[PDB]
Amino acid sequence: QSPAGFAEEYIIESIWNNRFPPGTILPAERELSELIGVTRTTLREVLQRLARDGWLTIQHGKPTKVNNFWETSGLNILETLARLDHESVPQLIDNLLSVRTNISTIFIRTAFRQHPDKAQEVLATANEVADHADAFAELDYNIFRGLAFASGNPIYGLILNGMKGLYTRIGRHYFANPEARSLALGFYHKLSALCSEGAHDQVYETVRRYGHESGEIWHRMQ
Amino acid sequence: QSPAGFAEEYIIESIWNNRFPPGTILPAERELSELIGVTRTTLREVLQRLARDGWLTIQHGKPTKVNNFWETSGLNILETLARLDHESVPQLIDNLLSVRTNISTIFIRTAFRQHPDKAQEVLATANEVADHADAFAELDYNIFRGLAFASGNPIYGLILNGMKGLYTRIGRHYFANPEARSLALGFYHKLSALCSEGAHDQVYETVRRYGHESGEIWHRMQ
Repeated sequence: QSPAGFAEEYIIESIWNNRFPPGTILPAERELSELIGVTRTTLREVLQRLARDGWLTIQHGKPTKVNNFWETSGLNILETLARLDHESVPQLIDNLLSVRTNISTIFIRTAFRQHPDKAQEVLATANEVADHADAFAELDYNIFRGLAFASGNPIYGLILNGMKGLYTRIGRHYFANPEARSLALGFYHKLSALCSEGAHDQVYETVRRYGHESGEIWHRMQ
Repeated sequence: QSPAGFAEEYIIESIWNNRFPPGTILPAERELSELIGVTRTTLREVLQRLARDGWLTIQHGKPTKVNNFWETSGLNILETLARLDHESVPQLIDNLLSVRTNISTIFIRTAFRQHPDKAQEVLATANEVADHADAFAELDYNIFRGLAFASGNPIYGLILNGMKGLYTRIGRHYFANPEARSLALGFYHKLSALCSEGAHDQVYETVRRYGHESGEIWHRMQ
């Protein structure tokens, strides 16, 4: 664990446990570097990283503000969030999968209507996949992301990019179960057929059923 | 424009114009600081910021990689994206509003079912609003974000947080039109009535119609 890593983790934990409460000004840099035990330049790089992720707000000639991350942070904090509240992780994971399922009903339908060639290309990558957890987790994430971009609206893609960290961490655990891998292959294959048939109005129900059934398998593993 | 601001903007522009192509290694720090004209510590803080936003990948003892931001960046780059490709902005804006509309059909319905008290509280803030662009832009963003969190699934909220920058910039221009302000007040009021009535299945069509009609007003302003 680098001096920077140690400092970033210390400050985030200190915000979470209210040593540095959201809504207040962060202690002076000299005070902080002395408390954490890192150089002022290490601290500055760390504060820059945290600011960019939303934990803090830095202003040219004003004190640094500790933010409530729920107002200023994006999908980027998801893994950190999982790590800080180990007890709420199950809920957080259910929320993420629910977002994946519901927002995908939108972009998968749009991709089938706007760029079916691209959607087919993305879905066809399922034919190669190695039969194991890490390979499926990658595959699954790439298909949802690939379909998001295939909608022709890249903003859905930026959303999947932010979900990646926690999403693939769930996948690596989820796809250790053989049934999870099988239900997913069945899903990608059915998606391709719906795309081929132009069965746009059937995408919603097919994706919702996959969300629910893969959700049942996961809840049982949790 | 600070030395750091200048450097960050230079590197991002250089990636966009392929002086530093995505998929390649970034020039050595001494070389970069000399070219840009900033100190090594300014450069390091800047590289840390860019890495956190996805433009680059930094590894303890390996060269820095220039990323294709479409794979590694999140909703955070939206404004930067608008600034880099002035010609595609119209499309980008249409895509963002479309995402707002379609994903909100999901979280607004969920908020009305799970936390109608909170949804009502959020919607009631429309009663105070000052009759002008900046106030409505803020209001409108706060209502969509407020409803996203009111769904009980905070991940929808993190998504709105990432949309904020570009979303409110569009709003500040959009709500300069009196009709835009009026159609929105009508929308918040109708949303409250649907919430009150438990008319969950009517949320989809009401939000889609608002998306389309506010979209028509905007396209006409563009």
